[PDB]
Amino acid sequence: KYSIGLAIGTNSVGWAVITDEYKVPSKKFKVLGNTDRHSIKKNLIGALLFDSGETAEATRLKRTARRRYTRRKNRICYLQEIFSNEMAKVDDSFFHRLEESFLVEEDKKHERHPIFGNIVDEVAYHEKYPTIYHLRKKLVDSTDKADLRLIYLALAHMIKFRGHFLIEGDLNPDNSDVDKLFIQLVQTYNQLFEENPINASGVDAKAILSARLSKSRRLENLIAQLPGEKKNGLFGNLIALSLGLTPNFKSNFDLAEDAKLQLSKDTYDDDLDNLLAQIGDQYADLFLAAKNLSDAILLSDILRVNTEITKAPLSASMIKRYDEHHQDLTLLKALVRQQLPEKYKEIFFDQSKNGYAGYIDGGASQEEFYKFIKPILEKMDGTEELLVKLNREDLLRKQRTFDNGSIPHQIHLGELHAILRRQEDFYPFLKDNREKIEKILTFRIPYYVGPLARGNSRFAWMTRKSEETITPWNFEEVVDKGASAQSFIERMTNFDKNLPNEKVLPKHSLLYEYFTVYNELTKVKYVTEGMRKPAFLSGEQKKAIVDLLFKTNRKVTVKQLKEDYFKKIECFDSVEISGVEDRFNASLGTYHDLLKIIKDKDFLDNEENEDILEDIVLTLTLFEDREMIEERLKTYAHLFDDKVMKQLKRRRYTGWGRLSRKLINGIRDKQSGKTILDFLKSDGFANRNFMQLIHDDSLTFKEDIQKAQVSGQGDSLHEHIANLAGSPAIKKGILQTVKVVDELVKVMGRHKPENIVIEMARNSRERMKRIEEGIKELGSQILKEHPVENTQLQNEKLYLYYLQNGRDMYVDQELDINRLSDYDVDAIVPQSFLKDDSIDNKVLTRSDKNRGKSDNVPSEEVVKKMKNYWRQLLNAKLITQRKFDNLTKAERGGLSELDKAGFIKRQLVETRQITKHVAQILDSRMNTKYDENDKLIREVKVITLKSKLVSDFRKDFQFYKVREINNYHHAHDAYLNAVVGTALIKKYPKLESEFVYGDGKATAKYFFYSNIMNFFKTEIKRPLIETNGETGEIVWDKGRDFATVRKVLSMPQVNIVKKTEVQTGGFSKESILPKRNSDKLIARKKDWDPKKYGGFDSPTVAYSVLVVAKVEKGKSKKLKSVKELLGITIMERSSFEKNPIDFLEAKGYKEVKKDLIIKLPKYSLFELENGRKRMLASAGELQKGNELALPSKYVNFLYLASHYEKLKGSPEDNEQKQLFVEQHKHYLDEIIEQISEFSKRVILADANLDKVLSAYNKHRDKPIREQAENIIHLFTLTNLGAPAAFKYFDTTIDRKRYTSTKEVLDATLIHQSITGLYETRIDLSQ
RNA sequence: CGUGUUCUAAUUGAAGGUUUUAGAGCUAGAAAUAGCAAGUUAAAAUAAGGCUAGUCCGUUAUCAACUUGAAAAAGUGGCACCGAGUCGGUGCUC
DNA sequence: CAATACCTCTTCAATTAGAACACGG
DNA sequence: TTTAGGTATTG
Repeated sequence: KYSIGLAIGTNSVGWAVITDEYKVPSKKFKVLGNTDRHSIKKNLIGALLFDSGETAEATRLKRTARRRYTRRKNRICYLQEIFSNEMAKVDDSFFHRLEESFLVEEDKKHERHPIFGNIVDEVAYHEKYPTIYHLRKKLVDSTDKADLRLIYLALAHMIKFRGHFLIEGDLNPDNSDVDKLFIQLVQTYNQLFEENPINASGVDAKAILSARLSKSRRLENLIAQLPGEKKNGLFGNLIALSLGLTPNFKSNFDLAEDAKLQLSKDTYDDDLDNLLAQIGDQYADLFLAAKNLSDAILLSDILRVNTEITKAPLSASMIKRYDEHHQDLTLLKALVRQQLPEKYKEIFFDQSKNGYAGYIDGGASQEEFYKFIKPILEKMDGTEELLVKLNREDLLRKQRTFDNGSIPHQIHLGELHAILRRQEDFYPFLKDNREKIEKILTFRIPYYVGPLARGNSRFAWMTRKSEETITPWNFEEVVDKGASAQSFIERMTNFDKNLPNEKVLPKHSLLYEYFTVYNELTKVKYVTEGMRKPAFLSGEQKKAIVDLLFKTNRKVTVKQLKEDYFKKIECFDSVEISGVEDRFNASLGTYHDLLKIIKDKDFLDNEENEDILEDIVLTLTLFEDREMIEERLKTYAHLFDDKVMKQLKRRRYTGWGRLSRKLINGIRDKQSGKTILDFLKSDGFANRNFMQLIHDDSLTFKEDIQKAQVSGQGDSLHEHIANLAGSPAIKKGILQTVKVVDELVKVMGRHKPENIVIEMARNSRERMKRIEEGIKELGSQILKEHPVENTQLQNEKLYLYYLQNGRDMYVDQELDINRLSDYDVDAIVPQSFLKDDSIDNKVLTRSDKNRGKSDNVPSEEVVKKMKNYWRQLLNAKLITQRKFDNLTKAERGGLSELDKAGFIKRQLVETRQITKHVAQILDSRMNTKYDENDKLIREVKVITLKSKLVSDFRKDFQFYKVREINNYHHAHDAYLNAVVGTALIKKYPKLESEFVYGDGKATAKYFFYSNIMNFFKTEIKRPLIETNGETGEIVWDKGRDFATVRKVLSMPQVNIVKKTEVQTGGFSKESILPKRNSDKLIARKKDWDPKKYGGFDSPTVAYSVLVVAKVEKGKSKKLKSVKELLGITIMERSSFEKNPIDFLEAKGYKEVKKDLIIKLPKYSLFELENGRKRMLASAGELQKGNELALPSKYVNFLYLASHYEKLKGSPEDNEQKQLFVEQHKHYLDEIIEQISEFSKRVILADANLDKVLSAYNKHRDKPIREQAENIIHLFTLTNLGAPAAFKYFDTTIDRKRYTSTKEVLDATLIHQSITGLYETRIDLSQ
């Protein structure tokens, strides 16, 4: 006789229970435990809060990291295992010192000095070769045998930090001189293209190409010197290509299909080559000439140093950085001595202040130290060039800085190679292992290979040819690499909804194509002059149509049918076709795709070869990497010409279908012995449809399927709640709410509800890049003209201006950067139709009156001027298809009366699909009973509501919701949603299809919805009491019921249950604190004394436990008795459970009482004394446990007082509210007294409270809007949970935390329900 | 069907940061002190660590209590009424 | 004791897959 | 992107 309404949010879940007259019931419960009480009475409405659920994204980037960090450790491992024999010969302990290089001299086992043991020599190496990049030049240059331990020393370093694989190819650093290389291209292109010459013109190609200027520009700067060549003309692309780019010369050679080329991209050498043959072999020389330049320029940025001396340029730049520090370090210090020597300690000796002494020795970034000395360099004189260097960002470079990592790995490998080549003569073992050693630097598992697991990884999927250990060297052979690649993908791709078991067919499969075609053809009707009835296409006719027309054309069209087949074959001079649009919707595209590739039409037609064409496409869809693609294209390799095969690889396919293969031809109807495809070709008689067939009872197809949906019988609840497409947090809630219902029903005597009413409610650097790119494609200097910062664009009217590129969207005029305030944000589509605050639906222009009518999308006039302008933006990606299409809409007829009706509806019916399964799951769990007909006995209605019913209802009925005041409102919001949705479908059963779960003309529809919520009101002239005119049933009573709502709303006691959740996650703050004399510090590794070595700190605690036990005090070690809290940290927790006592004793608690220990999750609740209540938060601290049941009038009063966004109300009413603000303006004192009395009673943090009071007291003069909003601020001290910062108008009130758990220890412990209804109460004295 | 954004799940890379150690500091001066020279680099751990010993796994999800289960998860607590500062009383069942 | 006041690893690359959602045709 | 438990500091 009751109904349950619930609110499901990210962090909260609101529930309620309602009588037959919208009252809320009031039951007396039991209370297990030792306390005197044996029952308590509580209301039937409330909310269960919790911590927001957390996504796996951080955890995965950890998952990734750990797999990542160790592999790098492994590379440093293979060098040693290569080296071990020859290193012991040379040195016994070199490797041992390195492993133990970290340990303290006292704990050091071998000689402290890693490289040579001796103190004297190590000093020597460090001063001939002071930075490891001074050593890296030597052994790529020197032709004199060198100490092996220096050689390994070089090698690991490159391997440990190796360079990025963004670019894959081979680099011959014979490319140092760009000018020479470029000029050589001018030559070979002239020879190729005698007719139109190029003249070199003495461009500082090295100078032009070399420069930092943006990549697109340089090719422009180069073509600005040429005498009159087009940018995109053949030369231009080539030039553009060497510089990293993906130009296109398809337009100069008019290839039918676009021919795009990246040197960097893996698919280049063939790609040009696959292309190159197609333009003649002659050019091929031209591109290589281009690559050779690319190599010389490509590396240009790492070193501008003359190539000619050095075969190891990259390392050389670092030596250069070192020198350019030194003299600028002498000259700075020297200059400071020359001027302002007095302030010289701060700059160098003192770490704290960002001084150079800070820079080397303190936590001072390169950007933190450059902006410290900025005044000083400027203040100083004789420093002028120095200034220039810094502005360049070159002032005092360090060898490791954030940027490196635009160093490709192929010079780090360029330099590994030089060393081996250099010294393999001295040492035979290198030539034996040069390949291995290079392979260590070279080798990266691909993504599709996955973790090299052996059956123990939830994550990994690879499969093994040989079970021997995998080493970079043996890799291809051990891993079933291709097969593994098909495994990568076949776990993230779909299964048929109809058939769970069969994995979905790829999109470009011929069979889907013979299915789509034969299906769209099944319902073609045709008529001619002679016939009585227009009739279906016959089986003979369809096959004839598919074979002739479709197999001959990509697209088959209506008059292709009329004249090509009927006239040619059936000779109907003229015909009428009912079935189709201008052309058939499907096409036999894949059939056509192939015909071009292999040119054997009968082959495609032949049935026997048909499983090849699906295992061609399943392999062509399935794979990304062209080398990978080849492997399974060998299996069918024998038949085709070699020339085709090369062609075959290129046309890769994408996307996947929804239909399987046993469907389309998989299953056979028993009586008719035909599969759907069979059915589709030749069904009739009548030509049945896929949909039809799947519901033809006469047919077995529905029946057979029936088993398929059933198999596995669904899955248990979280197994299902964790597969719904949505927020991780939202799913957590979805679960929690059902755990509420099964109680609320359990509570209501296991009596199922009449109605269950559900609601759900609804970047800093992202803005920077999108603009960054957009201007670049646009090429405007507007970004240059005015620059801005990454922290600035959370303000739209600023941010919008940039996407619009400083021009009026509706006006074609430039914009005032400074006075954005005068201008107006305009939402393209009016808010009344839809509520959109997105960058997608907003625009900024001076006046929002130039778009057009208030009541429509931007006017035809607006589109005409700037439709074109809107294209530059879309291409720039400065706007979007959603943003664009609406903007251009008006020429689409804009918003029809049909459109408007649609928006007004969607405000009220929830179409959000995440809120659907949730609705569905309730119905399924709730209604299990089955009637004699297959039909379902729906005994609980489910209802989904949009927020706007309830949110508006408070606005129009004096039920205002103030979020800040109490955590209660989340619970009122079920109640309202309960009675709203119950009373709705008691007046309009017709809407039950829309509002409840289970199976032009618009203008009126607009009316039907807009006024739907009228009936509650007395005047809009409505009768007080509502009814169903059909059933003669009462639904509403304006007088009695409204009063009831107020009675429910202001109820003093609501159930508010912070979920007790055990803490999880990282053990402690990731930061590694320096060695300290503290027992707080945690030893980073099991041997490493943090007093000695440093450690972590700040461990989080998965749950605390009360030990009532004894410890010894004093020399006597007398055993006293304690009862304290011991938090068990998350490192510790695993250890605890194996045995607590042994673990507990270890801490030193003695004669621990085994039975007494009680696990306490974070957020546990104790009520001590006055009814002041507290939630555990950490072992040492507790949280505000109390809620404020503010009498409503104060709740109502404030909402108006804050006066949010001024007033949105209808004008006459606004007068009505205001007097009451100041009739009851004295209420403000009432509120403070309410906080003031309560704060004294429960919050119990007086030291602050006087402080708070005073702020209000001296601000009595200030207006209510000011004072009024702020009192709302002041609620923050009050609120359930943990202290945070807050202020009155300018006065900031710091928090007061609760610093020990002692006061809990002889107090009541409350273990409540998932609802707060059932409790068990524990008086802690013992 | 086409397209596009957004968000989620997985995999495989790069660059910094941090932490002890190694880069013979000197000149005075009994000393705290005070004069100047030096600084740019490397090694190593990078969740403690687990057994299934992999170039594997190690921060998501799920969690009142009590009886019971390995775990999953099943089982446990009268009703009415009048009233309201976090549930208080009444009558009834019991 | 419990009042104040500081601290909290970061920023980039590449590849697949699928909902969900909103424009067009 | 800011909270809200851990840390040692000062009165």
